[PDB]
Amino acid sequence: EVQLVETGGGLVQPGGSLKLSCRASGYTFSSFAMSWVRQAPGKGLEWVSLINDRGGLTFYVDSVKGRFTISRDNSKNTLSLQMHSLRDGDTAVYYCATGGMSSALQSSKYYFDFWGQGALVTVS
Amino acid sequence: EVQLVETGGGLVQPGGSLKLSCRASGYTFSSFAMSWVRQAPGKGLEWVSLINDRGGLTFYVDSVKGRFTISRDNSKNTLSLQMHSLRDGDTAVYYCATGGMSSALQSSKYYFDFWGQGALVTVS
Amino acid sequence: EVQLVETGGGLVQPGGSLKLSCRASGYTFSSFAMSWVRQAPGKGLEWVSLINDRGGLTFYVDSVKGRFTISRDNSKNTLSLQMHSLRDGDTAVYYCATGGMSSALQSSKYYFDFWGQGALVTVS
Amino acid sequence: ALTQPPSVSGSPGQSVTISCTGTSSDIGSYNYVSWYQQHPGKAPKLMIYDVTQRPSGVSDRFSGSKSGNTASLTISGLQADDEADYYCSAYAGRQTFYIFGGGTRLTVL
Amino acid sequence: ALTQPPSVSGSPGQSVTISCTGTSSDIGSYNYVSWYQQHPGKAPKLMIYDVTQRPSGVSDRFSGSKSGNTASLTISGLQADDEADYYCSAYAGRQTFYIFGGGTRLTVL
Amino acid sequence: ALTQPPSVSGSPGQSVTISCTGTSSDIGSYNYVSWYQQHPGKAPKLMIYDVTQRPSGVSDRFSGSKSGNTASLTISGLQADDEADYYCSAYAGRQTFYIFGGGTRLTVL
Amino acid sequence: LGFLGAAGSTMGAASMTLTVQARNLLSHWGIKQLQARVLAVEHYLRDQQLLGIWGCSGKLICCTNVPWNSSWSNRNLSEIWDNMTWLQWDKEISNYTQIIYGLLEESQNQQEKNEQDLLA
Amino acid sequence: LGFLGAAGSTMGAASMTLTVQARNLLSHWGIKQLQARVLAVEHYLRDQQLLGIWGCSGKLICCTNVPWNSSWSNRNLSEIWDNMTWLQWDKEISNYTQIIYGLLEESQNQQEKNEQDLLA
Amino acid sequence: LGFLGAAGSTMGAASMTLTVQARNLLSHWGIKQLQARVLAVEHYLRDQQLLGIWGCSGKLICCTNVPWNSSWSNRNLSEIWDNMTWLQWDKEISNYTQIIYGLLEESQNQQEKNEQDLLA
Ligand SMILES: *[C@@H]1O[C@H](CO[C@@H]2O[C@@H](C)[C@@H](O)[C@@H](O)[C@@H]2O)[C@@H](O)[C@H](O)[C@H]1NC(C)=O
Ligand SMILES: *[C@@H]1O[C@H](CO[C@@H]2O[C@@H](C)[C@@H](O)[C@@H](O)[C@@H]2O)[C@@H](O)[C@H](O)[C@H]1NC(C)=O
Ligand SMILES: *[C@@H]1O[C@H](CO[C@@H]2O[C@@H](C)[C@@H](O)[C@@H](O)[C@@H]2O)[C@@H](O)[C@H](O)[C@H]1NC(C)=O
Ligand SMILES: *[C@@H]1O[C@H](CO[C@@H]2O[C@@H](C)[C@@H](O)[C@@H](O)[C@@H]2O)[C@@H](O)[C@H](O)[C@H]1NC(C)=O
Ligand SMILES: *[C@@H]1O[C@H](CO[C@@H]2O[C@@H](C)[C@@H](O)[C@@H](O)[C@@H]2O)[C@@H](O)[C@H](O)[C@H]1NC(C)=O
Ligand SMILES: *[C@@H]1O[C@H](CO[C@@H]2O[C@@H](C)[C@@H](O)[C@@H](O)[C@@H]2O)[C@@H](O)[C@H](O)[C@H]1NC(C)=O
Ligand SMILES: *[C@@H]1O[C@H](CO)[C@@H](O)[C@H](O)[C@H]1NC(C)=O
Ligand SMILES: *[C@@H]1O[C@H](CO)[C@@H](O)[C@H](O)[C@H]1NC(C)=O
Ligand SMILES: *[C@@H]1O[C@H](CO)[C@@H](O)[C@H](O)[C@H]1NC(C)=O
Ligand SMILES: *[C@@H]1O[C@H](CO)[C@@H](O)[C@H](O)[C@H]1NC(C)=O
Ligand SMILES: *[C@@H]1O[C@H](CO)[C@@H](O)[C@H](O)[C@H]1NC(C)=O
Ligand SMILES: *[C@@H]1O[C@H](CO)[C@@H](O)[C@H](O)[C@H]1NC(C)=O
Ligand SMILES: *[C@@H]1O[C@H](CO)[C@@H](O)[C@H](O)[C@H]1NC(C)=O
Ligand SMILES: *[C@@H]1O[C@H](CO)[C@@H](O)[C@H](O)[C@H]1NC(C)=O
Ligand SMILES: *[C@@H]1O[C@H](CO)[C@@H](O)[C@H](O)[C@H]1NC(C)=O
Repeated sequence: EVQLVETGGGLVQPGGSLKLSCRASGYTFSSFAMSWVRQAPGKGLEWVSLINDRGGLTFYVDSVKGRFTISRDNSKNTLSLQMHSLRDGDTAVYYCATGGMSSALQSSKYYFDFWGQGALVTVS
Repeated sequence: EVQLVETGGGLVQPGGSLKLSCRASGYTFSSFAMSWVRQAPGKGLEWVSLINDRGGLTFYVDSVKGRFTISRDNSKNTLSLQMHSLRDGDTAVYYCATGGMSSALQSSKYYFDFWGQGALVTVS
Repeated sequence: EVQLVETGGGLVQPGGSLKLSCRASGYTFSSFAMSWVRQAPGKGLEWVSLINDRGGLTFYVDSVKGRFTISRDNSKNTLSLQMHSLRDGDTAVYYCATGGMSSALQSSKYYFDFWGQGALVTVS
Repeated sequence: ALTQPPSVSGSPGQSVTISCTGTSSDIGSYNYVSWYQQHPGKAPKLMIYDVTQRPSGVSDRFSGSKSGNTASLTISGLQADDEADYYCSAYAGRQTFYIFGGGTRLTVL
Repeated sequence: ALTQPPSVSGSPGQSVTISCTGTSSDIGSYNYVSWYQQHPGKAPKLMIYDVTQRPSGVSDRFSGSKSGNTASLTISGLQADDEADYYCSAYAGRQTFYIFGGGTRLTVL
Repeated sequence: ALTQPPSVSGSPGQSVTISCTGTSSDIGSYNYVSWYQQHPGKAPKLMIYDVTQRPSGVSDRFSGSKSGNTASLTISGLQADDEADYYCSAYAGRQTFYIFGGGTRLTVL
Repeated sequence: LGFLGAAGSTMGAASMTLTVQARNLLSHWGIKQLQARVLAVEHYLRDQQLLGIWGCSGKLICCTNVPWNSSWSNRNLSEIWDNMTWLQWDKEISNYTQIIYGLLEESQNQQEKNEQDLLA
Repeated sequence: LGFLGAAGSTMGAASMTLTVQARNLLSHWGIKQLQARVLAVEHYLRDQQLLGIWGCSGKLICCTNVPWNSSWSNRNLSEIWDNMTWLQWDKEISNYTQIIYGLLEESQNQQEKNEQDLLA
Repeated sequence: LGFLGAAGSTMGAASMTLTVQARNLLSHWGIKQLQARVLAVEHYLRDQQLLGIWGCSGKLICCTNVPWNSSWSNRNLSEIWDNMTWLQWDKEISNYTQIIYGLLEESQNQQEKNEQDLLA
């Protein structure tokens, strides 16, 4: 069984910063690209960021492009997101998900296979 | 005498598709770039698309860029245009014209030397 | 002592042209990048253009990008600016300044070290 | 980004269809449309991917399809436990990687 | 895109000038301005190209010129048969290849 | 482009601070903030560069600093002769090379 | 981690050691030794010329505009990159390398002409 | 369609066979044969070095920033590409190739320095 | 202005004569002369191969993504480019060139894989 567990933060003031992290188990971490998907309390899902299985390539939605950093540690099976300047509009559940990309020598993805349960980030 | 004869379609419903074709004679077809120029019933001329003499390079006006395909067959002396999603705004006479580009080892063009008489495309 | 002396023009009609020039002394002219900085009669400073110490690379503010040319003569220690189409909005004091860029094998600049006194260009 | 209807419904045993209409440089350009099932309070589950495929672990009552710029999810032998917010998403190029529709609150009557 | 006047006119034997004013990243950047003659009901004919050249097959009564961002067509020994819609066009770069003005309905009095 | 206050003031011997607030793809991205002193009627003089450095030829009463997207100029042993319009500027990338704030008319009381 | 150490590994693993092998391609009695050295240089240059012809000069991994024909091999990516070592792969498609090389040359010839006419 | 088959054709036709000729540049008794082989390699490498110096490494058709002087040849494009074969052209401008080669080198030297300072 | 004329000049001056030196790298009794010629070619090709491995094929000045360690040299740009000739510089960092070369290779290997996955 594949498990993704978010162990990130909670309440932060506007203009501050908050770091999320996600621990992975049950699969080879290093074989998959990962992403963060956000859900505002009253909304649907929004893609926020994507990182390569080797950690070299990162992509962002324009609304967080100059503010968020997505990273990876393949020795510790950890995915992370460092958020800065935290707007009120960034309040959401942030889900750790596996998928969104492949490495050219692999069959493609372009969908999300596994999901964590999500950290709730509140900006007040 | 150079002749370009459009043998395309007529009336099509909005959101449908229509293909135009133009038969060429009287010159070496393969030596010239070709284009389509459009004229709405009450308007002047508008450039729509351009294709290379070898058929490898195509250019479009932004308003049709994701909807029209310009092609070429140098064995059959045929120029063609495949139009999709046909907006009401696409009603016009479509003229087959020779010119608009050269191949670097040739003197330049940047004008249209020969014109066909035009197919009338109606979107209702 | 480093001196930059503007010997440019004055009053010009809208839509005309005016050339500025600046003579440099007291330093190796060819070792420094140079720029033009503009000051409208009631405003602060605005960067207009930048040229490389070898004269090969030029940069412009968008508002003059298709209208002004910045040049250089390293034999005559002369910086120049050719302005065309001169809008009323181009009335300003134009200062000759040393700085704004370096050549990769040099310590960086990104500031302006020396200033001339400025030519007043009036568009009426 | 993508448009899908609210409140699709039907009785147990009846099929339902949840549509998803996008644009040309989206659904119309790439065959990478996926569907997710979110029960309130839970993370979304993948149901469909690459327009028509389903992952191991889900039933064959869920089937995807598309035409033009519209994709859809068909649920056949509808069960009470299918109540969920269903979402579509699609790959939309290397500039705007993923887009989603709003959720469809499927109600079983 | 390009501006040229409507209703240029004159009597037989009088010259007329049809102007065409564009922009800097257009007429002001490239010497590729051409003129076409369209009689109502017919496809356009090339009259002038590369600002000043004329193709074989047309008369020397038609002469092009330009200055700054403005191009023009001069017709000298005006004839009744010159009535037509005259159009200017220009190459305007590799992003927006060709642009045209509206037609000038030249009337011979 | 950059925001700095008008009319910063204080009496001789008192320090003053002139702030400069920019954006993230500006002050927040590059440590290339400079300050210039312009007495009315004269060309600007460089006082500070690279946020904290001063050129030979100026006093040590002038000291720069920054945090986040805000840069500032501190003047310590304020003198009557410090009256001037002080300007901040910053390198803001290879597309929009330099930007400036408005001037701060420092008044010594 | 040395020369040909990856020979028994999977294609997707062995592809990470390309510089290990590339660097080991270059360095009357005594004449046959000169013939061997001259020949080694000529062999090297022919492979480099061929990469240049295909538009792959200066790189160890080169993507092209030539599609794969499944008549050449109908195996998927997991079969090829996560099994079949390079020695196994080479045997399987040996019959098709001249067809593929010809198609790489034809493609580059169209690319260079389309790029000169866009710079015109 | 073989080596030098296009020698009698027009420059604009012959320019489409560049890979045909490029591939035929590479491959005490027996010593003079080694000298011939070593020399062929040295010749090849000098032409390749020269293309690299001019910024044309890895390609058969290379556009530059060097303008044509009509003092070198005042013929137009139809005279040059639709007549004068390459053998004829080579004779006509033989007197100018060293001037042109020098100007290609000078241009590349300015280009590489302008590009390093834009990456700074 | 000839070969090695800039040897006594500053690094920032000598860097403008790179084509002068590059062009002087290429061109039983008589056998030792063939050995010298074959060896000169092999040396040349190894340096060219190495530039290709680092992603510098075809150029005389190549910028990389390898940062400078001040443990290698802690001199600033005015000390290095406006003094220390290239002969002096070569002596000072001779102990570190293998570390630097290894780091240039490792970087290029990551760059080529990141670029193939962005073309996918
Ligand atoms: C793919 O190949 C198909 C069959 O080609 C033939 O079989 C292969 C194994 C080779 O021996 C080849 O020389 C033979 O012609 C083609 O029919 C098909 O069109 C090819 N696909 C392409 C090129 O689009
Ligand atoms: C990749 O292929 C795997 C093996 O497929 C089977 O065995 C090979 C040797 C052929 O005979 C083939 O026709 C057989 O179906 C599959 O198990 C695997 O699911 C495939 N992966 C994907 C993404 O399609
Ligand atoms: C073009 O050449 C003109 C004449 O140059 C001279 O004649 C040619 C045939 C060569 O023999 C050359 O060495 C001679 O100097 C120049 O006057 C003219 O400036 C050149 N055009 C350029 C370089 O802009
Ligand atoms: C290209 O040149 C053709 C030939 O021009 C004439 O003959 C050559 C050999 C020279 O002596 C030249 O001075 C002569 O005028 C022209 O017929 C043809 O029109 C020209 N093409 C273009 C586009 O200008
Ligand atoms: C920079 O180098 C530091 C010391 O590295 C050691 O000393 C140098 C001179 C070499 O002999 C090297 O082999 C030794 O390991 C490192 O501690 C430091 O992390 C290096 N900086 C990097 C790579 O970020
Ligand atoms: C560049 O370095 C110059 C010399 O610095 C001094 O001498 C060298 C040999 C070392 O011992 C160093 O630690 C000494 O401080 C400075 O004079 C010059 O200002 C420096 N330039 C810049 C821009 O920092
Ligand atoms: C040889 O195969 C084993 C699995 O049986 C694998 O763990 C090992 O890494 C392989 N050796 C090489 C060089 O790849
Ligand atoms: C070998 O091939 C199969 C597909 O045929 C694939 O599932 C597997 O990843 C490959 N490698 C291994 C680890 O057996
Ligand atoms: C390759 O060619 C041989 C004949 O030379 C043939 O027997 C074999 O089936 C072919 N197929 C392969 C191994 O791809
Ligand atoms: C030789 O000239 C004739 C015309 O006289 C032409 O048709 C033929 O193609 C030419 N031969 C070659 C190799 O170009
Ligand atoms: C030869 O040159 C003339 C121009 O001088 C040109 O018109 C013709 O195209 C060229 N080739 C032929 C086919 O004669
Ligand atoms: C080329 O040089 C020779 C002298 O070497 C001269 O006679 C001839 O006129 C020159 N012109 C040509 C053929 O370009
Ligand atoms: C040698 O040093 C002097 C300064 O003493 C300098 O002017 C000259 O250019 C230098 N020579 C070379 C080849 O750089
Ligand atoms: C030599 O080094 C110093 C810095 O140490 C620098 O100021 C100078 O420009 C360099 N060259 C000269 C001209 O002495
Ligand atoms: C270089 O290495 C030698 C020992 O081989 C050592 O003595 C010297 O201090 C080192 N440092 C230099 C010159 O960079």
